[PDB]
Amino acid sequence: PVKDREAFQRLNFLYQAAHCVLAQDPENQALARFYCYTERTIAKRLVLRRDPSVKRTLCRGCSSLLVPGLTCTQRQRRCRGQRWTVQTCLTCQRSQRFLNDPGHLLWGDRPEAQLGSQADS
Amino acid sequence: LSARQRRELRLFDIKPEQQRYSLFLPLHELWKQYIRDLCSGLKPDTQPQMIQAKLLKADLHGAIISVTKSKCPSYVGITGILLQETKHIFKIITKEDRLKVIPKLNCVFTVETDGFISYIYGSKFQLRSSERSAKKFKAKGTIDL
Amino acid sequence: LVVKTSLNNPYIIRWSALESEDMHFILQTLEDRLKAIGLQKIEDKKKKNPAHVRKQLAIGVNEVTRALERRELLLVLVCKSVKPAMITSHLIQLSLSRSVPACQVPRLSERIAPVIGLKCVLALAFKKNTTDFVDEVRAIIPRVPSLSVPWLQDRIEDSGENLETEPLESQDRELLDTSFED
RNA sequence: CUAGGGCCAGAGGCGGCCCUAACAGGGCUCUCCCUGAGCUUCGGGGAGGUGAGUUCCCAGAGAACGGGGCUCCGCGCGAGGUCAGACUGGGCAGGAGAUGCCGUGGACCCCGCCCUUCGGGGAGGGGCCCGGCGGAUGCCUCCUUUGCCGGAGCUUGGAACAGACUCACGGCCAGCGAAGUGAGUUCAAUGGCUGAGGUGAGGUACCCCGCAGGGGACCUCAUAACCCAAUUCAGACUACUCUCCUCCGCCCAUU
RNA sequence: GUUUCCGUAGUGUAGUGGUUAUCACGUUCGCCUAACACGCGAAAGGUCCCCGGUUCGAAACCGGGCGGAAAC
Ligand SMILES: [Zn+2]
Repeated sequence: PVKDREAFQRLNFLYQAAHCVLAQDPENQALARFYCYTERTIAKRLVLRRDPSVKRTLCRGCSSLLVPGLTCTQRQRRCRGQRWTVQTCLTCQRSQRFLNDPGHLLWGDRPEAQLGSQADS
Repeated sequence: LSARQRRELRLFDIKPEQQRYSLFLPLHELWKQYIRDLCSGLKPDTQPQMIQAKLLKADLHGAIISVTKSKCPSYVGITGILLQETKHIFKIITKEDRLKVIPKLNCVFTVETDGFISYIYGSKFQLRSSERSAKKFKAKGTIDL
Repeated sequence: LVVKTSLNNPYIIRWSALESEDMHFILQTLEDRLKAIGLQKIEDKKKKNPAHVRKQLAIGVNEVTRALERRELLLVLVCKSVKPAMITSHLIQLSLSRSVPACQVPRLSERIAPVIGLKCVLALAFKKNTTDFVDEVRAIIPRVPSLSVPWLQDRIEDSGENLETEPLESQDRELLDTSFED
């Protein structure tokens, strides 16, 4: 994390720059796609382990980081057993499965909330 | 995965060309606070060799440029901030709405910081700028301009 | 020592203010209006043997998510009964364009049961364009607190950025999970 | 000494096709991946078969399989009530989505037409998944639950009918010291000079043809860079501009 | 003409059958001595010859371009 510390600033800058385009003018999303495509490529070559909370919004088909949150369809339904929150865009038509349930809040606090109590300085 | 990401293109359209270029200033304002958060020392005497070395791998998206030298006389003197950045071209948008494409073939760009001015010779800086931050910027040749 | 530096950015988009003195009696005001006008909602569904049915009461999660898309001025009421509800309720915060996302955390689960209705509804909303239902509820909308979103722009040409790098340690999960593969 | 050949084990042979004894050759074409300033029906680069093996740490049910974590389900097994539909009575499921509908999505099951009569190829339907739109009843008729067995899902991650790479798709056997290469040197010859042309710019007090135009004559200048034969030839790859042909991009200016 | 091998702090060289850059010499400092040669610890010092490509990540694997070296 000496030389790799510089690399963290170059990833969240292009992530935030795609939000500034869509905050001022929506329905023209070519800047939000390229800023996410450059963000994924730097993390692909310079290997970094990003959080699954942000990465589940990037919509790993090609690139859309903010587009399914305000334009596309994200709903709840029950396919076979437990209910699933299906995140599907309108460009590559790929889906991401995420189950929402009170029986597995202990496992729902396992990837994200366990690092909030164990990652010490 | 190759043609499926390239169905229409990731290219612009006709309607985002007229998005009132002064509204692209918070993209430049985001970049302006980004450089102050990168080195965090500017004023008294803080290593001008370090400033030109950290901008080698820095993502310069949304930065002001002005062509002071180019092999074409028509390319020299175009000001504006950039939006895309491809292999050996990068698309800029200028004053009152019109976009222009200037290639990175043999030219230099002038980037104005708060208290610094850095020239970027566009003949060595190419080859998919996401990979520019990764690796392989070595010492080769001169830039005869 | 196995320490992996992980860029972890859950930038906390906070909800409205937790004014328990203010957000308690306005829910009792909603019970005074939904009962005095009429309770013919269950009488048309069950048909225990039509003007109250004409409302577009967005009942459920997926009727609220389709409501805020096109062009609708409405009010959003979200409770917190699920602990991983931030996956679901992120659309309430992020779709702030023309609505007010009210979030009654401790009491809204106890507001469906006394009303003659159905089981525990998570997301409650209603479309009331070009129809005067209750003029007093429309006065509570500037009275409930709004939430600012620094995720996109927060309405001012001034960005909010941070550097949240949480280094993941393998020795912490070695004592919790105790999983070994050789 | 015809290697358009034989021998031992094999029986497998690199998408298909075509040209060549010049098969780490070229061309046509299909699919996929990587990638580029011609939205892209585009240019460039790489990979296609089968079998075996490998694929960091962490997270994750799982990175070969199985076991083990937890939920859901009953052509299975066991117990209790038997008070086995009463005013459709009883119980379960349901906005935390029941029911219904849509589809050039499936490498899923079945009916099944035609090419065919080995794997199979395409049109169409049902069931089961996938995804989308739209929101209220639906299920069973002695009943309910635990345990066991089977089936399905599982917020990870660069990746989970995978992809990438390595290895293997045979082994082995055949030469002549005799003069002199449209350059033939080997302590390693040879792309020379001058003058006149060609083509590519520029000019005319010059001539002819008479359509303002064109041709001829004369004068000035560019003709290179990369590089060197050593037995020879075909092909691939790489280093190139005095030049010509094809395909375009960017920006300036004009209408 | 012919064949194989090599390029790694300043030199000589390992290493890796792909995710970390180091051992010996020398320098600096430290240990030690009235001040020392040895022993010993530690630090400064990286275009891992160059580009492309494969892969999640090439000092490495592959392809090309040079370079260097061993001998008839
Ligand atoms: Zn998409």
